[PDB]
Amino acid sequence: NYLSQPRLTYKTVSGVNGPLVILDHVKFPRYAEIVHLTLPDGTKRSGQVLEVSGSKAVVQVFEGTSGIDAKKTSCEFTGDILRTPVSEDMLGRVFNGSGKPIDRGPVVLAEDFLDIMGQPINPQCRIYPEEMIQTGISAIDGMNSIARGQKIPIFSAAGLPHNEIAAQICRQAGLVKKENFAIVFAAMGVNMETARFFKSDFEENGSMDNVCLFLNLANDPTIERIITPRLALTTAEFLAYQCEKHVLVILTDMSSYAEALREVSAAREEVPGRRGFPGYMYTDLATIYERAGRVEGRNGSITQIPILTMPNDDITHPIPDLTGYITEGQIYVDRQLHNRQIYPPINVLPSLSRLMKSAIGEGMTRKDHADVSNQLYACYAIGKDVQAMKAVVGEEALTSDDLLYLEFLQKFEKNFITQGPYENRTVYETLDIGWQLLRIFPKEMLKRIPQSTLSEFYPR
Amino acid sequence: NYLSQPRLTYKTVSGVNGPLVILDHVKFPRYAEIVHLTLPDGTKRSGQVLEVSGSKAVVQVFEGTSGIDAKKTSCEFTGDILRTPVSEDMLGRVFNGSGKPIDRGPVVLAEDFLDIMGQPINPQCRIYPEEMIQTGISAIDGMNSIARGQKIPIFSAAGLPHNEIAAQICRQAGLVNFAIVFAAMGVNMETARFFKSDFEENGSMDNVCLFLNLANDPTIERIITPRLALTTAEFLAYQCEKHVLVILTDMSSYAEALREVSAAREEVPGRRGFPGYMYTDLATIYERAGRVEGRNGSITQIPILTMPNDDITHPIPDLTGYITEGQIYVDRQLHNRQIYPPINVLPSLSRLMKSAIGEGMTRKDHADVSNQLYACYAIGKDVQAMKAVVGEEALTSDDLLYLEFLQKFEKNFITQGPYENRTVYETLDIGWQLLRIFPKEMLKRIPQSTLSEFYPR
Amino acid sequence: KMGGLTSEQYHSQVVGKIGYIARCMQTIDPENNLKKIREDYQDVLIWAEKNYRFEEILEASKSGKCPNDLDALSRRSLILQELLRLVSSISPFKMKLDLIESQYEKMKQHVNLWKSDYHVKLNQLNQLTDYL
Amino acid sequence: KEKQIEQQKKIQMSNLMNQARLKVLRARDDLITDLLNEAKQRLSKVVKDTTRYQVLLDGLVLQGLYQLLEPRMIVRCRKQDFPLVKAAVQKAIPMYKIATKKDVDVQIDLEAYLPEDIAGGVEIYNGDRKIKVSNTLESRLDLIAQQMMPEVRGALFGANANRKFLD
Amino acid sequence: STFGYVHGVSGPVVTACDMAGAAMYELVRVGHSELVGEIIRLEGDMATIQVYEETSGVSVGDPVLRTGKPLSVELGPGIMGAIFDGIQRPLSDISSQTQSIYIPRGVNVSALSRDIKWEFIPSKNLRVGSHITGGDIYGIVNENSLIKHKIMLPPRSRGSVTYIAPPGNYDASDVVLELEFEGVKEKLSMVQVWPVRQVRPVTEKLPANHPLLTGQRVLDALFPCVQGGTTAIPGAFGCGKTVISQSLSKYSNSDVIIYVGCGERGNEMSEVLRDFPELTMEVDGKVESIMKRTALVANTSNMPVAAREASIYTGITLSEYFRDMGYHVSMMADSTSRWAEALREISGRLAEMPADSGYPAYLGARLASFYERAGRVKCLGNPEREGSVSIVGAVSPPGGDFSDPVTSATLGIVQVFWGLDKKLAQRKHFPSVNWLISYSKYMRALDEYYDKHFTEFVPLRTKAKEILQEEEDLAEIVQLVGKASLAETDKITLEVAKLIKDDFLQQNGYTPYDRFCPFYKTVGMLSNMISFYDMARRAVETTAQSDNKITWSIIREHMGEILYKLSSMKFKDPVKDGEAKIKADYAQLLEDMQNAFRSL
Amino acid sequence: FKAKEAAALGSHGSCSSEVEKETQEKMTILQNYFEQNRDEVLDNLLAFVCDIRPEIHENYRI
Amino acid sequence: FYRLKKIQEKKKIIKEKSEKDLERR
Ligand SMILES: Nc1ncnc2c1ncn2[C@@H]1O[C@H](COP(=O)(O)OP(=O)(O)O)[C@@H](O)[C@H]1O
Ligand SMILES: [Mg+2]
Repeated sequence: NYLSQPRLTYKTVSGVNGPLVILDHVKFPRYAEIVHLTLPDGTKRSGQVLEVSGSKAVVQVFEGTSGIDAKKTSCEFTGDILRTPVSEDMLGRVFNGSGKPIDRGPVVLAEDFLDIMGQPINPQCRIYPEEMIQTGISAIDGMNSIARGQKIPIFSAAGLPHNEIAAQICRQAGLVKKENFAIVFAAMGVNMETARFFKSDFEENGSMDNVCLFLNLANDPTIERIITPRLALTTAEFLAYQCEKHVLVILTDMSSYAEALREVSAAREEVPGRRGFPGYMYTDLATIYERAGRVEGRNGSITQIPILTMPNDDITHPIPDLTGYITEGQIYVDRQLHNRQIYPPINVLPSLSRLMKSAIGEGMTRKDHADVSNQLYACYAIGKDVQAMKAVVGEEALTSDDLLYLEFLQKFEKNFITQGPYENRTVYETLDIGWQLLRIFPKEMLKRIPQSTLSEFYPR
Repeated sequence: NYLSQPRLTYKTVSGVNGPLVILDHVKFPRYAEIVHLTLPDGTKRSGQVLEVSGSKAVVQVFEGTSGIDAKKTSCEFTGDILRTPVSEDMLGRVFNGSGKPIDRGPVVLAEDFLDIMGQPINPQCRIYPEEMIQTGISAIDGMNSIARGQKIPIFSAAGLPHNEIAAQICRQAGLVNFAIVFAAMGVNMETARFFKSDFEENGSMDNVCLFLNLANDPTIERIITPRLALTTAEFLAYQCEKHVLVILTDMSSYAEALREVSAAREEVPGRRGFPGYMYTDLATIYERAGRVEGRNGSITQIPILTMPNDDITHPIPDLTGYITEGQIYVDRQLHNRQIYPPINVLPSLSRLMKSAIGEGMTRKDHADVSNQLYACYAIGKDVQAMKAVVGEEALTSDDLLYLEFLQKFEKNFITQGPYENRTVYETLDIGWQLLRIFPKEMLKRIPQSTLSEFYPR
Repeated sequence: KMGGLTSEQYHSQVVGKIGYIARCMQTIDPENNLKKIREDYQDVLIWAEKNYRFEEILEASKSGKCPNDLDALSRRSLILQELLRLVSSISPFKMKLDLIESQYEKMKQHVNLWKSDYHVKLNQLNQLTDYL
Repeated sequence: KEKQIEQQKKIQMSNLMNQARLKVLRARDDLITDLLNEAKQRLSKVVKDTTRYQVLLDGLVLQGLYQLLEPRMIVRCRKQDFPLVKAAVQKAIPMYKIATKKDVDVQIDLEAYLPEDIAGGVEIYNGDRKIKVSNTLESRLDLIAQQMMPEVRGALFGANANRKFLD
Repeated sequence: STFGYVHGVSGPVVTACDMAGAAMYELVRVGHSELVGEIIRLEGDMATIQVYEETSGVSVGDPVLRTGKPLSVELGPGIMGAIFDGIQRPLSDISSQTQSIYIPRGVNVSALSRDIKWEFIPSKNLRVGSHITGGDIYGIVNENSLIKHKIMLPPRSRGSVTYIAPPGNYDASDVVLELEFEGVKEKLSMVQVWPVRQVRPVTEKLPANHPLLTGQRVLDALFPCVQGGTTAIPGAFGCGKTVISQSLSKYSNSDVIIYVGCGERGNEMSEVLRDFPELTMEVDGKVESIMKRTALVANTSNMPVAAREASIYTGITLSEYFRDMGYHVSMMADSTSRWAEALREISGRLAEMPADSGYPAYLGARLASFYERAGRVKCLGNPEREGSVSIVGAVSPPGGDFSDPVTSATLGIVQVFWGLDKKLAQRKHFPSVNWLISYSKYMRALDEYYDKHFTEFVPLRTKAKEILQEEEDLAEIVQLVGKASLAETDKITLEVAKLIKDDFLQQNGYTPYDRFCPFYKTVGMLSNMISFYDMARRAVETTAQSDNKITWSIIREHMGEILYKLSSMKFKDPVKDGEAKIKADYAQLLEDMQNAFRSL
Repeated sequence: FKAKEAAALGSHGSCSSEVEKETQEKMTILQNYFEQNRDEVLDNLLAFVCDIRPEIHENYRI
Repeated sequence: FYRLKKIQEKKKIIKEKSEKDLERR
């Protein structure tokens, strides 16, 4: 079962416009087919058919359209859609956003060829995730706890330390103890300093033989970003669902991915969505984010941690807004905490985990975990409401109870949220630091906690 | 050499839409060419070719498209871009905003025909402006000093006395004569009468040129009006070696006429719907100023703006402040209090002041006095805002010094009256009489050498 | 892409370092006195000194027959350059061969020779020499 | 100071093991490259066996025509092979007419030839030369070999013991 | 074809026909005056062209000469001390040829003069048969007394040397090298040519470890930058974006300065040409004018809008060429907002679908790939050197609003943000840097530098940021509650924050003592202000429990001379006074204030 | 300090030899399995290459 | 509003090209 038929080559380019080449006189054109372009100087580029109509085909070019001409540039149509080679030998390798080697190693000798779009997994064949990942970070493991097979992004902004948060999770993550991760890492549009930081930390942690890197940098072509996450996730699906590994997948700026989609959609002159982004962007992001979880009868999993930069710090922007409707929560990194030199700058109020409710509790972690988590959240919310009042009326207007919330809020940021980049707190250390802060109040104020949990854990 | 071949005339109008007429079957169309239209009733109009493609030309008509038809309207193509006839005989004349006479004199005999767009001066040939113009107005001369060759607009608002300020500057300006070129876009008959009267009353009209477009004149003339004025100023300054002062009246009317034209072409909008290129357009007006190497003339520009709803962040004052070498700001709150001139120093700037002042230029103290007056006025204004919350009884003795300075500064330094003409030295000595309100240890902008020499007086 | 370079650039820069190491070795020691260093550089000095052409050492670099790690060649290349700077800075006077081999071994053991106070002291001699 | 010794040791160990993986990966790639060189040599013997080479070249011509389907087509060949491709075209034309139910004009290019370095086969062009199909034996060998890569891995070096599922 | 013909014209955009073989981003020459433009879209036999000169008077049927090359820059001796337009035409030679105050449309002058002779010295060790590769320095030109101009093999050139010119005086047109590779010879002069839209290669990019010194007390202390850094300076009009850019260009530790003024005033390029020749640095006990190390690219606010893009790429290509000699280069872009505004007009006339505020969807990728050309590097070629480019870009947000698409894209890229405030500028508080919003990402990279050279500094920097942040939290209470409720340590905190805000963070750039502030003067001033804070806080905090106790009002009345001396530290002049005199005076203030607190 | 630096260098120099020995074992095992299977693989490649079987595109209509 | 215009124009152009093609047919 091979394409043994010869490839057609055309010199029938009819227009070049932004990332797009248009051809005519093409024989039975195929949607999503791959094309190879040779420029007059002998340079080669690759592209994908975005639209077909009669003998006309529209190609997006992954390496851009500079130096293309309508007379001497020639296009070879490959007869097929984009299938990447895959193997287990891809662990301990470095590739670009096209999946070509950059480590001075050879090209991938395939164990298989997989369609970069994947294949839809039946909802009947998924397993609900309940194994808790201990990330080592108290603001996560205490209050936004992560199940193995979840998708949960870091929502951040320009100038904030989201790369240090992600790298710390890669160092510190493992299961709760009363196995280790393969890592697949995608960079879209990162600076050289970010690419050096992650790569250097995997070399210095000594774990570089259990990671696969795909790197597209801010000087690399924008249109490779369309396929970069899909190459990373097609690699993770082979490792998880054929080689039975547990995979952690990092997609380090979904905002640069969304910007590349807006370049192509604008060049195609389509009807815009919000802020000029494509009207299909929810459906596009869903085909990236839903490639995660566990399947029936296979002993492997994929966990996704995307990362976003919110333009003007606005969570209501289309990129974070659509992402919240697909992912199982978010971790929110806050400029207010960063300007105060708190690290991690995680704001627990807009942060969420949608799968923690079943990953914690008796036999899973400890029986008090839900009660401490709810009561710490409630006190921090009330502490911010007291602080916002106090900033007008001054301290002489506050009650003793308001000063307990204001003391709790200072102590919670200093002890619970502040942690440092190599400190690895267990869930149990996290929960007991939680009780040392709930000790700021008399039991009559701890109203979210049932009397059995108060009686067993408060007096210690 | 001359265009000595005949002019082609066309009845090939193929569409009319807003201010635009479209002709077809045109022989080798030229971009930015001038066209004369004769209407079915025999009326003449003129337009400019704004786009060309194959045998089609799109022309914008300066007087508008009402009464034009496809069948009978006849268009003559001139073979050339818009050029204006120029001579020194333009001083002591009045023209409308298209350059036609309105004084019962003849048409201009050209000493030359010049392209209305001018041409950008080479940055290597520019001479940096440094000779201070004394306007005689203390708020300008002491805190926003003007160099000969500067661009420095008046930022004002509707109903403020900005014409009276501009007339006082035209009347009083000299160095520590000017030829005047005056342009009006969309002014009322009272404003046209005021400036013409003020020039005639001060006996000055032999050295003035007026281009007038009124509120009832065509709105597309307004986009060529200031370019006719600046082309006249360039001949006077850079061929006849005069010193020229150029007054442009409501750049707000120019910018609104530009928005009207650009909206009718369906071009990319910027903020508040203004043209996406408005900065680049205003720059072709404001950069037509200054001095050049080896020529003894200069052009100084004083444009006048009305800020809509008094907002300095509106696109017109915003993009003007990015291009001009500062601004003089006229404040409604000073005008309501009956201070004159209503100039507020804090929003105002001169970028060329820093090197037009000091030893051998004006007086050695000038920079130090100016910066200390800015510091004391700004702190006095912050005490005045604070006292509205806490009342006089909460103020410390130091607050009462800044609050006394604030009140004396507006009466003595800023307030002046319409024919009072102070020297820089009078302005600086009024400045020191106000700075000595404080102990010398509070004068923290001023170095001890300047204090010890000038403060004991 | 090899390093940051095209493969053609990368293999051309390998031929360049093999050539530059030969020009350094010939000017530190015109006489073959420096036996220990000429043995430590033997892998690259085998391709120079013999009759050869740029396109042949380019094919050998592409084929992996000569040394072709630019990071290893950059480190190797810098140690001869920083030795040659000392020997060239000290123009009329001459060091003993025992001292030359001592300076070489002390440089070769350094973590990052570009940061060294050896590099700084040679910058200061070159600063004085360039003026004179 | 002290932690820099640990960092240097960790990085050096990471670099040693990286370089060791790259050596064993390049070893496979070089062996695969040697096998593709041997396949090109093995095909050159089939070309010199001109009785088989006609049977191949009959197929190479007709398969190019069925990809183009143009009213008029131009066939380009290696100069040594001209009598063989002229026979192949004369067989191809009646099969083409029977299968497509449409007429054709086919011309061998006498004015320009494929290089003498080419192992064998043909290229076919549209009548204005703006579309071509390439059917050289190097084009076939490459087109076939890349699709075979999972099977030449499995045959030369054995199946991966960790890959429990193929689906 | 070698010519197309003009089919249609609309503003800076031209459509041509018979262009069938023309590639994306070729240069063309449009009209009978041969105006330069670049190809920006293809469709059938037509090309769309973006023209770098004014199109007024261009006719349908005019010729469009097809050139087989992209926009490129001539690189060689004659760049230092020059000023160019955005397409690298030399503005002094234009003045010399035309004898007039204007740039003519379609004028050609060679970018580097072919008449001047340069002293060339070949690199001694190169002989016939030497193997040589791109970036190899093969000779040096004594360009001037401040810059030695290294002559090096073009990237994408290689071979064996067949000829090498002896020591002598040569034209930019004389052959100085010959070499061959595939048996085909190449011959080279002292001038190479490079496409401006392509990054010049390097052996490796390096972490940035060494500071870029601006001579400002804010910036150098509070918000540092590095050799190889990226910076943005957003602000409203009249904040200081130009004055910071010019001050950093006059007084800094960079070897070469490239100044790009695109879309900004002609009077400012004239200001640099007046000011910089009169201003000297000192080398071997001898003075040299800073114009000997400087090059300018101009395209003023009334020049052609499409040439603003050409200015940016010209400037960074000139900057990479001197980095490749092993120099540390700073490139200034006097407003990046003016290039984004040029992208918007061309995008509008190409009738494209916009992103935010009408800008093209590719704007963020243009900015991000421009700033990626900064960094510290190992150069190509074999003398084994290192160099850098630092980029400082001004941004001009309309209405002063930093939610501006250009500002918002830029802050997603740059590692240093110096945010300017119009409320500081209106007080004549300069540099108008908002210390609450501004930041630097490089403060950890510089740890090992300060821990060697200025071992007292990082604690002082930390205390100063805390005092300023504490004052910002107090000021919101003070504005509503009316100051009377404050603790004495809070009255101290407000007064010392006022001392820092007024007498440390503030400089006049146009006065001799504060033109430039050395880092010894900067660390010394901050040390004494933070010392007075710690003593005043200790005196209050120690005595506040007793029946008789210190207050800030007692300290004010006891120490008005020390407070006045502390405010006067700024007036000491780094070239009229010595380093020794300034440090001795700041030590005497420390004894004077210690004796005052002993007297409490 | 120096004893810890020398211990790191002695450990590294020891590990480098073992890493190369293991590399030479692995490369030997590849060279054995290659030469044992090369003939069967080539005999399949040329059986695919030499068996042409022409076809028209299935979307073609007479 | 500016993005919803321009879509109207590009649609009008497509209709006019289709009408010209129906005049060619
Ligand atoms: N550091 C400074 N010291 C003194 N004056 C300054 C300083 N910075 C700005 N100014 C004053 O403010 C004016 C505006 O500065 P400029 O750099 O031109 O503003 P911007 O580019 O932000 O629009 C200057 O011409 C000068 O008069
Ligand atoms: Mg500016």
